Amino acid sequence: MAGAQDFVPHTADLAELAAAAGECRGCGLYRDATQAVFGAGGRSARIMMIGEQPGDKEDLAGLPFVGPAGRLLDRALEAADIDRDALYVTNAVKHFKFTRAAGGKRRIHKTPSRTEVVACRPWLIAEMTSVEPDVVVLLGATAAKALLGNDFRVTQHRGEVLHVDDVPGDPALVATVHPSSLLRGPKEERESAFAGLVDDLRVAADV
Ligand SMILES: O=c1cc[nH]c(=O)[nH]1
Ligand code: SF4
Repeated sequence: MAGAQDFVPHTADLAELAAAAGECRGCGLYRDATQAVFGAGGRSARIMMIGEQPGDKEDLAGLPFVGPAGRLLDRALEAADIDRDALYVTNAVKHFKFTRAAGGKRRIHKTPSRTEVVACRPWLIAEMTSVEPDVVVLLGATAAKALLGNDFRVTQHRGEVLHVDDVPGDPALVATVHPSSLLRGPKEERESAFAGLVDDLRVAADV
């Protein structure tokens, strides 16, 4: 598949890239979503962070990581002494994939297929080309697999500094737990997992 490639313009300007993502039809996810959600921040960023996809909040705000997972993430960044205004924050897939359940308090996100990730990956390539980050934080399974391969296991490479040639700039790559995984479950387990997120964020910051 060609995917998003036909829709990515020959430019490194983020505002231009964001606009053209708004017209992307490189998989079927544009149809039900409200709008594309491009990355936030600037091309001076040293650290890029990539999540899975916009959720419910993000689909309507037009910005990444503005819901509960994003508030958790801010708490982690803060403890790692990282200013979020200095990052470029984005997602592997740029349109919200979702459903609704009866009695639901919100739209429930559905995991992008590997095919959708590969379809949308040209946007990530363009973002990386535009920003030239020194390090990329891969937030959770989908984002990590997008760069590291569909077989990659986030849980097994926590806190490791990774590199593949496959990527623009040969930044270091640090794969970590998705902040939404820390929202729920037993208290000791959340707190432990949170401490590891802070650690992995510091690994990325010290590259
Ligand atoms: O931006 C976001 C928000 C929630 N979950 C993600 O993966 N990315
Ligand atoms: S999800 Fe990515 S590839 Fe699919 S339509 Fe939206 S922007 Fe294009």
